[PDB]
Amino acid sequence: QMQEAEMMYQTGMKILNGSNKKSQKREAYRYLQKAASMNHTKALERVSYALLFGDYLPQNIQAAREMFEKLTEEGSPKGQTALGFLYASGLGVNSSQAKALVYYTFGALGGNLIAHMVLGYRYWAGIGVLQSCESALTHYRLVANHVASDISLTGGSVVQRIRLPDGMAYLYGRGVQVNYDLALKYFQKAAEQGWVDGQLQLGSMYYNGIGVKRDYKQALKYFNLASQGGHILAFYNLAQMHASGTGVMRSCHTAVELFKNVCERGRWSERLMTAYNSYKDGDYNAAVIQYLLLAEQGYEVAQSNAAFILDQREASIVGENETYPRALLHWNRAASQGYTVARIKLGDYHFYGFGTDVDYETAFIHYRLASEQQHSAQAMFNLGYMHEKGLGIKQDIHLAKRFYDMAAEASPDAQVPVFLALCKLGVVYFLQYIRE
Amino acid sequence: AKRRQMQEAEMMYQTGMKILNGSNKKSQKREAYRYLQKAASMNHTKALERVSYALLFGDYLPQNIQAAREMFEKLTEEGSPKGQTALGFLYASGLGVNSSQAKALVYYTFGALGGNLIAHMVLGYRYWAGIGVLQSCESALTHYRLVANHVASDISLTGGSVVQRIRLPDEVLYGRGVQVNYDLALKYFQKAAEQGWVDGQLQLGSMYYNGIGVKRDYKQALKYFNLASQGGHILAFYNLAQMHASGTGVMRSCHTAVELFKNVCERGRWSERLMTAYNSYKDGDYNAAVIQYLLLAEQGYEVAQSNAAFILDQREASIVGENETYPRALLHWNRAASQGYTVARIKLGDYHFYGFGTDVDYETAFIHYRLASEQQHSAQAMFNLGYMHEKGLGIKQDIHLAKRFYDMAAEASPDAQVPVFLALCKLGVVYFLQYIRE
Amino acid sequence: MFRTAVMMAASLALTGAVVAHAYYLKHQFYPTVVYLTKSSPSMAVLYIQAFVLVFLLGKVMGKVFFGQLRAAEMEHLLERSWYAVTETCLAFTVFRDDFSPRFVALFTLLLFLKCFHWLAEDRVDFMERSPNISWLFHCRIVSLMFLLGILDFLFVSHAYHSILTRGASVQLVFGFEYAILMTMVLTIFIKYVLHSVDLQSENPWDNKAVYMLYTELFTGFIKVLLYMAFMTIMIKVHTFPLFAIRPMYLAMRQFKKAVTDAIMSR
Amino acid sequence: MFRTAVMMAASLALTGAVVAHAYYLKHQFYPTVVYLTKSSPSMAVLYIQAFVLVFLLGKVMGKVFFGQLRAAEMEHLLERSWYAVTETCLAFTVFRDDFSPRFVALFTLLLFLKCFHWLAEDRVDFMERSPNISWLFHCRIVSLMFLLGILDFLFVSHAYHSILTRGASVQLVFGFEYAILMTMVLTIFIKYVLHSVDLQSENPWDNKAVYMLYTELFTGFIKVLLYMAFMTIMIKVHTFPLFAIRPMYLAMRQFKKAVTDAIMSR
Amino acid sequence: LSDDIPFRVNWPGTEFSLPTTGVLYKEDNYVIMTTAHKEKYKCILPLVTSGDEEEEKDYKGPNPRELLEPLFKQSSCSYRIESYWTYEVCHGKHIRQYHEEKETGQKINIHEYYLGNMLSNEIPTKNIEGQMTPYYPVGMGNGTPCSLKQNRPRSSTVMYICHPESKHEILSVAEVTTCEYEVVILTPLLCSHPKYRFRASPVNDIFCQSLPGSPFKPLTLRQLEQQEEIL
Amino acid sequence: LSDDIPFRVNWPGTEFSLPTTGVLYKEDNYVIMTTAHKEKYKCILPLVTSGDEEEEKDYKGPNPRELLEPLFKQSSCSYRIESYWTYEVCHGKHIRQYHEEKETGQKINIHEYYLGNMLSNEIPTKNIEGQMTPYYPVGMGNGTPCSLKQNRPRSSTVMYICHPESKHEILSVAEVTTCEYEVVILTPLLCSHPKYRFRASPVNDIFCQSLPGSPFKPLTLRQLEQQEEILR
Ligand SMILES: *[C@@H]1O[C@H](CO)[C@@H](O[C@@H]2O[C@H](CO)[C@@H](O[C@H]3O[C@H](CO[C@H]4O[C@H](CO[C@H]5O[C@H](CO)[C@@H](O)[C@H](O)[C@@H]5O)[C@@H](O)[C@H](O[C@H]5O[C@H](CO)[C@@H](O)[C@H](O)[C@@H]5O)[C@@H]4O)[C@@H](O[C@H]4O[C@H](CO)[C@@H](O)[C@H](O)[C@@H]4O)[C@H](O)[C@@H]3O)[C@H](O)[C@H]2NC(C)=O)[C@H](O)[C@H]1NC(C)=O
Ligand SMILES: *[C@@H]1O[C@H](CO)[C@@H](O)[C@H](O)[C@H]1NC(C)=O
Ligand SMILES: *[C@@H]1O[C@H](CO)[C@@H](O)[C@H](O)[C@H]1NC(C)=O
Ligand SMILES: *[C@@H]1O[C@H](CO)[C@@H](O)[C@H](O)[C@H]1NC(C)=O
Ligand SMILES: *[C@@H]1O[C@H](CO)[C@@H](O)[C@H](O)[C@H]1NC(C)=O
Ligand SMILES: *[C@@H]1O[C@H](CO)[C@@H](O)[C@H](O)[C@H]1NC(C)=O
Ligand SMILES: *[C@@H]1O[C@H](CO)[C@@H](O)[C@H](O)[C@H]1NC(C)=O
Repeated sequence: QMQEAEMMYQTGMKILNGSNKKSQKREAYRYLQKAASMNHTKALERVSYALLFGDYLPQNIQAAREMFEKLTEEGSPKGQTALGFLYASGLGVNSSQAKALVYYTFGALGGNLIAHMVLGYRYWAGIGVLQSCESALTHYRLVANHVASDISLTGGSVVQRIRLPDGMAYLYGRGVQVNYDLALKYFQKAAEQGWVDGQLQLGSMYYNGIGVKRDYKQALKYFNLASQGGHILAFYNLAQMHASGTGVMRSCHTAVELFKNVCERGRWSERLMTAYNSYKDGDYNAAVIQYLLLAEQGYEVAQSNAAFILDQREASIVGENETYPRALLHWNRAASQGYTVARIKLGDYHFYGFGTDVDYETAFIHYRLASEQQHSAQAMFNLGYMHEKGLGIKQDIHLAKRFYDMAAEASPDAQVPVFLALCKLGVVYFLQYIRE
Repeated sequence: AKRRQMQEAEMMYQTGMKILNGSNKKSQKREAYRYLQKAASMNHTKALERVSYALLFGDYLPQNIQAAREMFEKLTEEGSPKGQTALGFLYASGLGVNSSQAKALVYYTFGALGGNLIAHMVLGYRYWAGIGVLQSCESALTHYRLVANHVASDISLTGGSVVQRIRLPDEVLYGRGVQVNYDLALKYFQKAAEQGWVDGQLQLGSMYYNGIGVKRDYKQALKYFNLASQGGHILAFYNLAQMHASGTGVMRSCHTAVELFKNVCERGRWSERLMTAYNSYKDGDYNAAVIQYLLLAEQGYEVAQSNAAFILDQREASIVGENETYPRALLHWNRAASQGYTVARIKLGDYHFYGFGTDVDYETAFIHYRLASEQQHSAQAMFNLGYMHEKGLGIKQDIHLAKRFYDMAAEASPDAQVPVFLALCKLGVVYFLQYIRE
Repeated sequence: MFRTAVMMAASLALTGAVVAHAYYLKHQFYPTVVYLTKSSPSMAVLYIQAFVLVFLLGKVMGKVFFGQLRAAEMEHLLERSWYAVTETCLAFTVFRDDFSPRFVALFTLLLFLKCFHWLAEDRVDFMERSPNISWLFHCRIVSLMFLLGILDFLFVSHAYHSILTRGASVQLVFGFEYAILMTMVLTIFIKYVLHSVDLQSENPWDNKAVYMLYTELFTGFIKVLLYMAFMTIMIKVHTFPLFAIRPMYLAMRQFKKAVTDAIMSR
Repeated sequence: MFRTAVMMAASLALTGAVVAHAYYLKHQFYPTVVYLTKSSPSMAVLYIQAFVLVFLLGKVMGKVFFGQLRAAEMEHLLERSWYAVTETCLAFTVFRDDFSPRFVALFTLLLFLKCFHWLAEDRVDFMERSPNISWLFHCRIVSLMFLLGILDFLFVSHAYHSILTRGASVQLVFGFEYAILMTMVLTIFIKYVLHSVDLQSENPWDNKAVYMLYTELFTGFIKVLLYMAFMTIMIKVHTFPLFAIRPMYLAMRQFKKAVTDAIMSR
Repeated sequence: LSDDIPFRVNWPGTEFSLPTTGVLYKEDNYVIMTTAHKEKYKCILPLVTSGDEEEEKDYKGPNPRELLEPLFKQSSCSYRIESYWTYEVCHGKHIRQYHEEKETGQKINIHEYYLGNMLSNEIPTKNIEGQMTPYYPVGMGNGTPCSLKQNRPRSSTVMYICHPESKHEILSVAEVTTCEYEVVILTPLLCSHPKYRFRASPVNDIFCQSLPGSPFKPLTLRQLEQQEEIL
Repeated sequence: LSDDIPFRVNWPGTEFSLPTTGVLYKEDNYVIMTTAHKEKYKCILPLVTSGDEEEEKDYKGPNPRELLEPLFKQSSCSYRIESYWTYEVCHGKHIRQYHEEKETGQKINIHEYYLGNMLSNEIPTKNIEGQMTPYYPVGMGNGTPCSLKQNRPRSSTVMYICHPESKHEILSVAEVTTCEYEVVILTPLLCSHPKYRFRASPVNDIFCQSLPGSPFKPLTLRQLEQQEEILR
């Protein structure tokens, strides 16, 4: 009876690889689920990694968990990873980080790579384990080697990072990546001037002959493929010198983020686009789930996008009383990776008491760490407001006025609000002087 | 008063160093080097070596070998690491100084001990290809790793500006997907540009003269992609050689370790003197286009050992004497033969065939044409092998193996059809006439 | 006009909705305003509330300082504003100073003073032929003349200090217009004095015509000196002005109408 | 023929200069012949030389197998040549066969042969009105009728199995002109046989000559209908030739010279 | 959801008894486990609280005053480079800030200001980087007068935080009001006293038991362990 | 002059007596050498002769057939793959030349040619790859007939040159005439024999004496020796 199980799965594998249509994908997924009726493991994991995620099947978290139990009973390597993610992010089941850690480590022992990614990042930014060099480095190496081998052959598919609210650490070496960047930008300047047919004068553009600019932009996309590919080989090789002994000395803290900038690009980060696409046609239950895997995995784009989705309380899995703490968690994770807007959003979350109690001191220090390091005029003006009303710390004026002043020169678009603020500040000052 | 002379020397040298780094003009370079000469008058060492590597190489000064050696002896007595290197090069190539390989070896070893890098590369190759010393993994591995580390620590920062290996006797496991996407993008750009509105013969008349606006930044994009890709490629080669040398992943291997450290070092930054010697070959100054190639040949380039053997071949270099010009070209042909160049083995066979330099020896040239034939499948080696087979040059005469060699010369290249045609016609004509006479 | 009060109510309602539209999307004070700064449907609306607001401000001040328009100076203001509004629009693009919504409010002061300066010229020629003028008319004009003098004096003091510390910029040409704006307020001051001494005595004065002709020759000479200096300072630095030639011809005509008239008279 | 030897000796000294120029750079045998092959100027003189050699070869051929020209066919030799030599280059500039020293000959031998089939038929129309022809004339032109007939046919057999054992290529067109050169000897086949009975009989034959022209008109139509079935194969594969329409055009002209002539006689 | 509580999995064999001190290990919380190579396992997790302060903090050492006394005598101080000003911190003498005004060619103007001179059962704990961490405060004043306090000499408090990789450098600079500042100094010696040590959470240990018939620890990360030891 | 003569640098120190055996040392061909660290050295050079063959060639071992009879009796022989053919030489039994033709599905045709069957004070020397090396041949004939020489059986010679790390392989195959062949053998055994050993040129040693006030080993070379031994 096992013979008919794999044969039906072969039809779905042929239809999925041979056709990218929505109805063809749905039929192939139905055939895969029919093969998964009699516990066919390969199709069971293939229907699992779409049924819980969405955008291929209707979402059923409880059925996914109840069959993840048998999938981890057998010892499937991608059965441990996703159920550990389920226990970690609190998805339809009581959260516990230790169980999530053991399931993640056994998935990493199954030869999976998303588990290795998640273990390298959770070792790197101290989440659920001590911050450590060695095991974060070897977990990121075991993924970056595979990602390098894949991009050396297949060409390294380019994926656009879109944000939804849109040592040697200066550049991690120089040279080859820089030259790739100027090659990219000069090809970018080459294609844009070529479309220009404003000097046509009955010719040149050939009367809506689109057949030039189409393969212009496809040549541009293919050049982008080649340039990001060579960029990633460059980063991987500089990282492989920086890791072991050569060229530069032994340097952990400027190797694991160069490895991580290779592992992030990879092939796993195609779920960014199919999460962004799921966001653009309603279906808020499907983007907050595909972003949570890429958030626990270690992306800074997805940790922000998942926090932004959780911020506006459209995520239907989580309770409405527990939406903000998870949003606070993902904002805090995005803050440690150097994202600016995450720090101010953490400041506002402490400011209005979003999820936590209202406490102005942590809000002030969050606004400051956004201020002196990333030079964000928004945190400058917000901590000046924090000064001028005397919350948290003592009340005075001239600290606010200089903060509004460097809020003014820090960004060009900050001209208006610093003016209306120092206007009301001077009005208050003159009224107090008159009262004096 | 001697300290004041030293004070004025560095004051003179700094102006020349600033002028050289700030201007690329030939007149500016000559004025800066005249400042360097006046600095060298009071025996300023940084100026001594900076003018010593132009009085001998003939690139920014009128070339004068004897003054260069006369100050190279002072630079070595003082103990410079850039004076023992080029004095070793002089004692190796017999350049204005009587030749001896042992003095060259001791000078090169002390120039390596001084921390120079050209002497490190030279000793690495001469231990690699077994010239002057014993062939070994270890010494070549050390003296190539000590240069590969430096050139990667230079290219990981500065990017390692490109240079193209141009050949005088010709013109005159990582990276598949990037390459295929790059030529695919190129061919899509080119078909899009040739689609246009006839980008060549337009409506024309007196021409619109609106401006092409596409060529220079396209060449800039290609050039920076070339520089970026060669950077990444020798990054990958360094890592592959390290992992083959230390033992991680793949065990210690000697051979592909040194063959990658060698390619890493060769693609380095002293390959701008390839261009300096080629550009000194145009404008008709061979006396300085063979000295900037003799050094790059001692370092171990196969482009330089062939260009400097082609330059020594046609009797143009006027420094080396007329009675020592062919052995000094036979040596570099022999060195460029063992590095896998087709033309070098053929020209070595030609040298042993015509008795250039060495005595005439047909049987010895036979082996050279044979090795040019079977190793690399070069058509002219098959054809010349057939010619030696045809009239018994060095071996017994035979017709049928000569015919075999001519047909696989015909199959070997799409270029060789005509001369093998008139050879097989002449072979059949001589055979038919001889059978008629019998 | 009730329709003037209608479009002004519709103006504040338009800016009232965009900010509320901006406040709904971005909830905090700082990011709700920068959206108004950058995004094109938001920012193009907000200044033409400010344009009609400064029109209403200029009107409500004009009723306080002038009892009623004579329906003869309304047309004189109409063309004189229409030329100057093009001269100010051309100066903003030639200097390549870009769109910054903090300098747009600066030349809107310049045209508001220049419009009210022309109102003083069209009120002092009527006062020459005014046989029944109350003390309120004299007081409301000598208050306008004094107030315009200090504000012109305060703005050049900001300008010539800015030209020494910062350097050659758009502030230089604005203080030169303000220096020219001092020239036309000096003419009325003499004309008011020569006509105040005319009304207090019940007899015509023959020396008043000579004093008015000599002073117009004086202010005519200082008007053409300020024009020929602005040409020379603008060819050396920056680029070609290609502006302020329209009132240069009027200043040249005023020099011709004063010097050659006095040559024929004397 | 002093001018003829002048053209040959000057050209030989021209090819004698090029092979001496190439020898001076590359002193050895094999690089000399290689360098003459690649360089565009050295190839054109050898192109020019080979056209001269075949020009002398054609005249020597025209000397031996043709005793004397009747001074009315050389223009008929001229126009059909530049039909054929334009035919071959148009097919070559269509098929993207490129300039190679192995097929440029084959078009020229195609131009060579096609002229003598024209020189065959003009000699046999003069034979139709020749009252004094010796046996040496008759017995020697039949050898030329037969010998270049088979040499074309065996080269066609060399070609049509080359195209069959490789695939669709430029050799497809080659046999197709060889096919109409194959009918070209079968054109003078029937014409000699019908001439053979006219000379031996001292009386005109009415229906015999009418049936002779009827048979030759028949196969001449069938030969072109195979040739139109040749060309029409090449729309589906490769590309529109834009050539061989000129002897498409005469081909149906020969049919209309056959169908209407038979209808009038019937 | 309490990110900064660690965990570590270990493989102590077949026979093991749950510890009583520290954390409590229960029995219902066990999980049946297997890898890809058919090895059955049972992992038990403790309750993740790590609460209270029952670490038996006994310190017979003296007050935190004498540990910094060698920094007074040595007078070897570091500096700090900021955007415009340059905050020079010396311990036991005074704090100084200045900004060099380099005139073109001959002279250097100096703008030298003066922060100040120096001629309880619940320990104070401050917030740096969002985490709660104890500190020892000191107080001094009598600096240069500031006109915005109407000729009042300034005062500032100098902060002590331990870091094993610190060399008496300045982490950040802050001020709470006009002409009253706060300077944060990272000194490496004072954390050896337990109460001033950095508050690191104790590692909560999860142990995975090996059911017999399987190795004590999964066969996969054996070679993975051999894989890092050769790189 | 050439690239054959090898040199090796030596650092014995201060005291050194010039050896009177082998190469010759003369006291004018000296160079005074200063490094970067102001250490003074005295480097002596050897005379470049490397002449004669007075290596005391006395061998009491067996005949060369003794080192080859076990290679004949082992009956385990080597192969070689060519572009078209496959030359199988078997030492002591025969040499086989053939090519397999793989017909599509059922037939496998073999084109077999037979190269033969076995039913002096100066050693002759063959120039391989431009180096002179002394060999031991095996004369052999009676192969299959060759139609080129009216059905004359093929003849061949088997060529023996040692190589210390060998597996009885074939370096190259040559055909001097038609249907007369030449094959070579790289074996690790037969240059226990006195004369068929690779003629390594003697290493002319270069010594660098250390003058007083300077160490016997230069400082930069001293730490270069520990780095690669650790990196080994
Ligand atoms: C990439 O690899 C491909 C392999 O898959 C290469 O493929 C080529 O494939 C063609 C197939 O058409 C091969 O062509 C010919 O191959 C066979 C065998 O011919 C070879 O062997 C001949 C043997 O003759 C000598 O044998 C003894 C050797 O010891 C001598 O002692 C003896 O005296 C005799 O001289 C050999 O002679 C021949 O070389 C040339 O020699 C003759 C005579 O001088 C010349 O006239 C020829 O020009 C010939 O080229 C070949 O090396 C052959 O089939 C034989 O057997 C069938 C059996 O029915 C007979 O019917 C047939 O008549 C003939 O006797 C065919 O003639 C065939 O055309 C070619 O050899 C392959 N090439 C290689 C290198 O293997 C492909 O070329 C490769 N691409 C590259 C390298 O770029
Ligand atoms: C395996 O498939 C059968 C189908 O009949 C099902 O009954 C059974 O429950 C499946 N196994 C598990 C562990 O669920
Ligand atoms: C999760 O655990 C808590 C407490 O252990 C319990 O109250 C809750 O019901 C559990 N939920 C599930 C889905 O097991
Ligand atoms: C969320 O959980 C707690 C439990 O009482 C509480 O804050 C609240 O009742 C819950 N939320 C809602 C919407 O009931
Ligand atoms: C070194 O400088 C002195 C000072 O003039 C000079 O005499 C001497 O010649 C110089 N050395 C050499 C080798 O020229
Ligand atoms: C160099 O060698 C030649 C060759 O005999 C000799 O004449 C000359 O004296 C040598 N020069 C030196 C400095 O040894
Ligand atoms: C090279 O050798 C020849 C041979 O005698 C001799 O003339 C001289 O040594 C050299 N030739 C020249 C031209 O000097």
